[PDB]
Amino acid sequence: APKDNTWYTGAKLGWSQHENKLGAGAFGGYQVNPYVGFEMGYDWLGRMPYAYKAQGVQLTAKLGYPITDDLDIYTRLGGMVWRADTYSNVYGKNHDTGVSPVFAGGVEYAITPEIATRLEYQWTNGMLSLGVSYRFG
Ligand SMILES: CCCCCCCCOCCOCCOCCOCCO
Ligand SMILES: CCCCCCCCOCCOCCOCCOCCO
Ligand SMILES: CCCCCCCCOCCOCCOCCOCCO
Ligand SMILES: CCCCCCCCOCCOCCOCCOCCO
Ligand SMILES: CCCCCCCCOCCOCCOCCOCCO
Ligand SMILES: CCCCCCCCOCCOCCOCCOCCO
Repeated sequence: APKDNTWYTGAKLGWSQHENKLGAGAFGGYQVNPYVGFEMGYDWLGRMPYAYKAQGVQLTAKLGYPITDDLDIYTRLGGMVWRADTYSNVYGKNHDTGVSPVFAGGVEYAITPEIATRLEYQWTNGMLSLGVSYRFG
């Protein structure tokens, strides 16, 4: 994990489920100790051919543990404010907003002290994503 009392920022590519949606996101966080950090994220998803767009902003606690010196397993839990925009040909544009709990599980690999990648599955009550972050130290 990032050094205690330090910040990080990252970006991701995401995918959820015919129907496939792809998009991207950004996140920023503050690490307290090797097991606990907090993060704020923004992600969007768009429907791929053969406007359905969704966006969400979230704030979560991130709890993790080192599987190895370089690999952490982690979970995130918190809330998300979302917006989904639609485009119909009959009814024009539309959108709905909501608030929901949000969860995630993932693995993060510290490539260098400054750079880490992550692989995550996020769900609510899913979206797979790959990302990279920069640790300010
Ligand atoms: C931005 C995409 C990131 C996706 C990479 C995650 C891939 C890593 O492996 C995770 C496990 O593989 C899961 C497979 O996808 C679900 C399969 O079934 C879907 C069709 O019904
Ligand atoms: C939610 C946006 C989608 C995420 C896009 C991925 C972009 C990843 O971040 C790129 C790396 O960060 C930028 C670096 O700072 C230097 C840029 O040049 C300076 C200003 O002109
Ligand atoms: C549900 C998650 C809520 C999000 C948590 C917000 C976390 C709050 O901010 C963390 C960043 O603020 C930094 C702390 O102050 C510095 C502490 O003194 C340093 C040495 O112990
Ligand atoms: C999804 C997996 C992530 C689950 C998060 C784990 C929660 C983090 O805190 C666990 C408690 O921290 C204690 C661990 O360090 C100590 C162990 O014993 C010492 C060496 O043998
Ligand atoms: C507790 C559930 C709510 C989650 C808190 C998130 C609160 C954050 O602010 C939400 C309002 O801000 C609007 C977001 O759109 C802009 C985001 O940043 C742009 C892309 O990088
Ligand atoms: C103590 C280690 C940290 C692990 C705690 C993380 C807690 C994670 O679980 C939260 C509960 O998960 C929510 C699941 O319910 C919704 C599932 O999807 C709807 C059916 O397909």
